[PDB]
Amino acid sequence: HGTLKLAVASIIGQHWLPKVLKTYVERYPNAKVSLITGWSSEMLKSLYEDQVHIGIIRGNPEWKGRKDYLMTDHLYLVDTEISCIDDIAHTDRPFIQFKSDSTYFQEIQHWWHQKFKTSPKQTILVDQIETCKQMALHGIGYAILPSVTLEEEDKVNKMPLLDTKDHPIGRDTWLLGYEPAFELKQVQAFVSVIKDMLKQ
Amino acid sequence: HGTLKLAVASIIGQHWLPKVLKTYVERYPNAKVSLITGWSSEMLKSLYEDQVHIGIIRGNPEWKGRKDYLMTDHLYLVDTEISCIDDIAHTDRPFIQFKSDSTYFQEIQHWWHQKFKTSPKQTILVDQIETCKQMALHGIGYAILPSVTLEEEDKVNKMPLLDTKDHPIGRDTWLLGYEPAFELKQVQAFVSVIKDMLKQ
Repeated sequence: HGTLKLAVASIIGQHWLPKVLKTYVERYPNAKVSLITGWSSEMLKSLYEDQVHIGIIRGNPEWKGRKDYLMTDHLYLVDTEISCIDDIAHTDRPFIQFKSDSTYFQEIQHWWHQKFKTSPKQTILVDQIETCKQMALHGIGYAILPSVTLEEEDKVNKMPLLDTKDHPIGRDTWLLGYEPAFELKQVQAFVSVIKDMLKQ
Repeated sequence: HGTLKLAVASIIGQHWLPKVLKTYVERYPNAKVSLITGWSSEMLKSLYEDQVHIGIIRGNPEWKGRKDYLMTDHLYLVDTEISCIDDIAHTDRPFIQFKSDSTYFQEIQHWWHQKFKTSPKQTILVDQIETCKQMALHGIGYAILPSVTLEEEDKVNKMPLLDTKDHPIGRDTWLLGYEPAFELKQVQAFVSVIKDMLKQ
């Protein structure tokens, strides 16, 4: 029962993985866990280069190994004052806007263009989603966040992002590895903890 | 006015920078900000390669431009169960350790060797500090965090780390940047806002 090496997308590492690691540690005391985090592209690279056993990756990664769908969450435009999502096309509050090399940024641009037929205000550009949340909780402006980072208790208005046909805009999260990893007892225990937690 | 390109150490970007940025947007509407985060070394290296105007770096960075001391925070051990820091030399409760290329990790090994005359049991190694905090908040184990990441709303016991000679153990945060950037106007209004902030 050796060391489990994980490469996990940042918002997952922050918001979803802790509860999984709690159960993993509860069932397997003193099992060693090594965790790196970051952009999805970076964690995929790490997994591709044999540096970890398992990647948890968002988006739609192409992968010639084992790939398990985990979950989907949906985008919300959050703000402290604005209550109605149509006002966002006129307000003077800045668009705090996450941007990495994933498709998250492009897809919000596409939604904005289609819904409002205008372009959004490239004022504040941030390279990590959690800083967007924080900056938005502090009233600086509004933000578009995946619901995996939101809680009901968050003092901020929650406005569903819907496409032109009123369908919530989603993002997927996958678990990825090559066959040798899945033969390891600690990888298998971790996967088993995950596929337990998904039914909750 | 011009667009301010910041590089901030991750924990600063999340915990300290949002209030600094709120005031800066409050006094300067339509002023654009662009923010990359990460390890101090990575933001130092980016500042050196002219990608940003201003770096907010942690530790003791060597720098041959302008270096403004900013603040000092102190290391706290946190756990949901453990209330006395001497308990940890004897607990099967796991140790959640942040580790990067900065001195942070070896600083803590040194304090531990010098206080408990033993080595800490490495079970959980993670590569970003906020992930340590969350995993500590989730009761998984104890962590050692800088106070800038802590709040009283954080439902964990917080225990100050003191060296062999009764003294709290600190890390500093600086503000670096080459002379030209400080000529630029938005940099001056941001350096300003910071220093007028710090006056409580």
